[PDB]
Amino acid sequence: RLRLSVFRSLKHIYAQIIDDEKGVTLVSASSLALKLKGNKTEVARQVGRALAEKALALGIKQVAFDRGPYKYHGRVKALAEGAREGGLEF
Repeated sequence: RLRLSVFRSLKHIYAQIIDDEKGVTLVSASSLALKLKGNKTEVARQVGRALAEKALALGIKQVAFDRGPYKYHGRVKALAEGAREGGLEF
């Protein structure tokens, strides 16, 4: 039941794939983190694919999306496809 949590401040896109069985953060990917400092939604996918590629490395297939105060915006979108296109299903 790994719970997914995507954070976005302004120009920083992040996704934290935690374990919702035992509070355990396993994977965390970010566009501005790895190196890519261009757009936020443009790479957002590529960020979700690397994330989903990460989380996947653990075997995280389905996730619990409970970002919280995060309205379905662009980032979470392109990022969510990445994460969902890569392997995660939340």
